[PDB]
Amino acid sequence: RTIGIIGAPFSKGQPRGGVEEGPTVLRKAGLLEKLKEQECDVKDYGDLPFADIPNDSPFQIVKNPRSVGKASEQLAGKVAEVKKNGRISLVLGGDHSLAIGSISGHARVHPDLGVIWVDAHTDINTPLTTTSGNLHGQPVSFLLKELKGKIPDVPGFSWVTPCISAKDIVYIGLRDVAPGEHYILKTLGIKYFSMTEVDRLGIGKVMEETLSYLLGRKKRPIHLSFDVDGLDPSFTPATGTPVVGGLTYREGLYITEEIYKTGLLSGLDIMEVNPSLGKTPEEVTRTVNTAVAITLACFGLAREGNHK
Ligand SMILES: N[C@@H](CCCC[B-](O)(O)O)C(=O)O
Ligand SMILES: [Mn+2]
Ligand SMILES: [Mn+2]
Repeated sequence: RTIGIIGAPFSKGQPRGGVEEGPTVLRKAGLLEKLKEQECDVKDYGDLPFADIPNDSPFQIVKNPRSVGKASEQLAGKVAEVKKNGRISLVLGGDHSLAIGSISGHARVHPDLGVIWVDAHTDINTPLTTTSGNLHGQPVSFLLKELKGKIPDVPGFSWVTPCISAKDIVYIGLRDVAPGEHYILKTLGIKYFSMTEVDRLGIGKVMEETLSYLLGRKKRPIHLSFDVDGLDPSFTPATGTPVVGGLTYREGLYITEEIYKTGLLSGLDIMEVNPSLGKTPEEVTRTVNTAVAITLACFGLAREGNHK
C-alpha cells in the first residue's frame, strides 16, 4: 500500500478560489509526515503547477472549461505515472473537477477500477443539465460511458474518454441532488446510498453492500473520491457547498477504515477543502483535521489501535 502524494492546487471548477490552497493546509497540517508514523512508504510528487489560461470564455454557460480540462488532463498523466510505479495515488486537490483527470488517468493503468464517491452531491451534471456552469458538479458526467453521446464538446476536454460504467460506481452520503442529476441516477441505474439509506441501514450495512457491489465477482481496484462536504458541516465547515444532515466524523472514519481493510485502495481524492471559507480560525483546523484523519484511515490508522 505505497503512497504517491499528488498535489492539485486547482480551483477554476467553481467560484470561490481558496480551494487551490488546500494541498498546503493539509501538507502543513502534517499529512505526509503523519503518514510516515504508519508503515507508509511515501513519495511526494509535489504540487502540480496549473498555469492559467487567460483566454477562457464560457462555452455556453460552462465556466473555465479549457482551464479545467487542461488541469484535469495534466493530473491524468501524473496519476497514471504514480500508478505505473506501484503506488496508490493521493490527490490532495482544489475543487472536485480534478476527479475527471484523477479517475481518468487511474483507469489508463487500471481500467477495471471501481469508484466509491463520498459526497452530498452526485456531481453528475452534463454541460446541458447543470444550471451554474461550475465544472465541479459535472465530473462524473465526463467519466461515464453510458452518457458519452450526451456530453457535448466542451473546449479543453478532447483528451477525455469515458472510462467507467454506471455500474462501476457507488454514491454514499447524498442529500443535495438536482432534478437533472436524479433522472440520470435513476435512468442509468447508478447504485447509491443517500443519507436516507445510511439512516435506514446504518453505515455498517451501507459499507457492506457498497464493497460487495464492487468486489463481488473480482477483487478489483477501488477509487475513493472523497469530498469533505459529504461529512456534516459541523466537522468540515471550510468547504464551498455545505449541506446539513451529513455523514458524521465517525461514519467518515468508518467508511474509510473499511475501504482500507480491502487492501484494494488504489486511488484516492481528498477534495474541496477551503480554509478561507472558515468563518473562524478553529473552523479551518477542524476541516483540515477531519480531512487528515480520513486520509490516515484510508492508509491503516485504526480506531481500535495499531501495533508493529
Ligand atoms: N449541482 C450543483 C452543486 C455542485 C456541487 C459540487 B461538489 O460536490 O464538488 O461540492 C452545481 O451543479 O453547481
Ligand atoms: Mn463533489
Ligand atoms: Mn459536494
